[PDB]
Amino acid sequence: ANQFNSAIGKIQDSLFSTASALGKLQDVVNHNAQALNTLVKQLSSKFGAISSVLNDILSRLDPPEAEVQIDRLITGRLQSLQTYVTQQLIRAAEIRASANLAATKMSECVLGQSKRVDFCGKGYHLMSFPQSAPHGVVFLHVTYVPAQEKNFTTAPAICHDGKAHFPREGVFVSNGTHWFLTQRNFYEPQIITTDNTFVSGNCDVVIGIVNNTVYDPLQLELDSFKEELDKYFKNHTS
Amino acid sequence: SMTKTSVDCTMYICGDSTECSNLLLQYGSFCTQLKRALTGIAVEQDKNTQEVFAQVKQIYKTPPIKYFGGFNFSQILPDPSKPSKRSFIEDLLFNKVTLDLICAQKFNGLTVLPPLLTDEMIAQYTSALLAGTITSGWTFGAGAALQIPFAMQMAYRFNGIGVTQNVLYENQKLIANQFNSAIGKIQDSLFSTASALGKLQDVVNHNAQALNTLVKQLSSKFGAISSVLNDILSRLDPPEAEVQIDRLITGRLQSLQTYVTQQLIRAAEIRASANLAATKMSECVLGQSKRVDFCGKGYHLMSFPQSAPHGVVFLHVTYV
Amino acid sequence: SQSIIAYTMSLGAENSVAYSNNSIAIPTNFTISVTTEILPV
Ligand SMILES: *[C@@H]1O[C@H](CO[C@@H]2O[C@@H](C)[C@@H](O)[C@@H](O)[C@@H]2O)[C@@H](O[C@@H]2O[C@H](CO)[C@@H](O)[C@H](O)[C@H]2NC(C)=O)[C@H](O)[C@H]1NC(C)=O
Ligand SMILES: *[C@@H]1O[C@H](CO)[C@@H](O[C@@H]2O[C@H](CO)[C@@H](O)[C@H](O)[C@H]2NC(C)=O)[C@H](O)[C@H]1NC(C)=O
Ligand SMILES: *[C@@H]1O[C@H](CO)[C@@H](O[C@@H]2O[C@H](CO)[C@@H](O)[C@H](O)[C@H]2NC(C)=O)[C@H](O)[C@H]1NC(C)=O
Ligand SMILES: *[C@@H]1O[C@H](CO)[C@@H](O[C@@H]2O[C@H](CO)[C@@H](O)[C@H](O)[C@H]2NC(C)=O)[C@H](O)[C@H]1NC(C)=O
Ligand SMILES: *[C@@H]1O[C@H](CO)[C@@H](O)[C@H](O)[C@H]1NC(C)=O
Ligand SMILES: *[C@@H]1O[C@H](CO)[C@@H](O)[C@H](O)[C@H]1NC(C)=O
Repeated sequence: ANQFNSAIGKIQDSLFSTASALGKLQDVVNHNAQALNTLVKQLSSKFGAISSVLNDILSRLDPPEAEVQIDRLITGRLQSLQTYVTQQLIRAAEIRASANLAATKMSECVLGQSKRVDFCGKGYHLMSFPQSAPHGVVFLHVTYVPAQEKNFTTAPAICHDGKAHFPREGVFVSNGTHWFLTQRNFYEPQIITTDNTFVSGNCDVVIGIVNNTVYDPLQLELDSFKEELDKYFKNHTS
Repeated sequence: SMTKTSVDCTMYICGDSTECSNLLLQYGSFCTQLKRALTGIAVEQDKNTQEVFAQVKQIYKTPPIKYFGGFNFSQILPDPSKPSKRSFIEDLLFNKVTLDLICAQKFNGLTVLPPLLTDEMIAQYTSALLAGTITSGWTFGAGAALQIPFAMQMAYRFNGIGVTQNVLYENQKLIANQFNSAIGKIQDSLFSTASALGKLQDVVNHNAQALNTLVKQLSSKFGAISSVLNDILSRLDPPEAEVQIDRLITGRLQSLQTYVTQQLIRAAEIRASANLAATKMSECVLGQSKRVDFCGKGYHLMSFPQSAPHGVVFLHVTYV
Repeated sequence: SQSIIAYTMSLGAENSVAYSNNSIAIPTNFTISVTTEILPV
């Protein structure tokens, strides 16, 4: 909880200080404004006519002579409009791709937990939270990152009684003297036992199999119970 | 990625002609737009490469001893006895896919910008991804790289596809031999069976065709007396010359606009392809994918990247 | 005094994973990381 609170408190700084992203939304706004400005600035080009103002041409010429200038202006402005609309269509295709990606991220990072690597942030995705931004969305991805790794000796299998034992879920580790079974993403060593291992074949197949003791809880419990039974017997029989 | 190009309107349309440039000023900011679009395309190409390949925090190296449980990675590991430490497969790819027409294009305002990452840096990135994925598994993609023996990593992956790891440990030599046979057949089936590897060549061919057509449209009169600006300027007074100059300006403006629009559409397609390649690098190379047919046909075990001219090659190792 | 300099790109730090026949690195801690992804809609 404390680590999450620290990270969510650093978000309010790193969102606007480290930059990186948040330039995509501003870039969208700037591209739209640039397109509109260029479209309305193309109205000042004569395109070969005597003037760029329709009222001027209409006032300074008879219709037969005016149509030539009017047609030059029509051709230029038609071209400008066509260019604007084509660029808008290409940009809208790009934005639709981005919005489809954002919808998939909302479905798979916010509404669930994702196993896809780096889809919902760097690390093992825990959850995600949405925030709305001008013309877009922001995903706060909460992920799990392993921190303090340590060396261990490891074996693929353990040989105990001429049988090979494999971890049910985990790895065999050794600090140098003893062998434990640990989960692969967090060092929580446990005694190797018939409960957390399964037997498959003999020890002559696996390359790298090591000798160690696999403890049977049934046998140990039976021996401990038989010790108490022997004490209870000797209480009155002997 | 695809080739970054830069076009000079004044040189392409009114090459070193002052009268034509003064007439071209009357069409507004069409060339500011064309230049801006091309610059966006080029910056996007560099972005595409960066997103696909710069996916490793560090440049991981394999240890000097190249034993990985019996597996033959030599044909995909870097070759230090070379100027660029490209692998065997990477060098085969770069030799098969190969990038006067070029001089003539360069002679009228049409230049080609070099990519920001050289082939040596792309090869370095691919080598770092390979070393990370074979010396640490999928741990380097989610934090610091944690070393693990390759057989035990393969047992992890067998567990990930639903097979118990004793099946790998008791068939380790057979699995290694099958992998070595398949990775040895890759060097033939990559250039003999064809199928793909035509996409990169198609990209190169489309770019070259676009540039050739753009520079060949300079020979069209578009209704003028001649297609050479110097000829028109030498054979006519200015008042009579402006008509031919304007016909040529209109035709060449149209050709440039068509080139830039086609480039924008193609760059959109290539950006989609590069986003797909980046997702494949994240989910097939940096981890093990449960998505069906995303990382090859079969139950995905692992994947290995190789760099190719203007693209990437994924060797998907799957269980069938 | 500051000045404009040119250089070759560094692709990142140089790391050699201590791969061995029987060595494994296991994490003993963890970090909760909240990252941000901005997407135009
Ligand atoms: C793993 O153990 C086997 C079997 O040895 C038995 O179990 C041991 C735990 C210990 O209690 C031994 O005294 C037991 O005999 C080892 O195989 C033995 O290898 C030695 C040396 O080559 C040989 O003289 C014995 O005859 C072998 N015993 C059998 C039953 O084949 C094996 O070497 C041990 N593995 C490792 C990696 O040391
Ligand atoms: C890991 O173990 C393998 C064998 O299981 C070692 O490979 C052998 O190395 C020795 C010298 O160290 C050579 O004489 C053998 O020919 C090698 N065998 C094979 C099959 O290649 C390997 O050196 C060990 N160490 C590391 C760091 O991988
Ligand atoms: C790993 O692969 C390489 C190449 O695929 C093998 O090297 C070949 O070895 C044979 C047998 O000596 C030679 O005839 C070939 O010329 C070698 N090829 C090359 C390209 O050098 C290598 O033997 C394999 N390693 C193992 C341990 O099997
Ligand atoms: C796991 O990591 C956490 C986070 O770094 C460690 O908690 C820190 O412990 C130090 C030493 O007591 C304190 O000064 C810090 O304030 C703690 N941080 C937080 C956020 O509480 C923790 O000790 C680590 N666990 C182990 C076993 O090493
Ligand atoms: C694991 O061992 C290698 C070899 O000594 C060492 O370089 C590396 O730092 C170790 N890793 C940790 C986390 O201690
Ligand atoms: C390995 O861990 C066990 C469990 O605490 C301990 O008894 C043993 O001494 C440890 N070995 C070393 C070398 O620290």
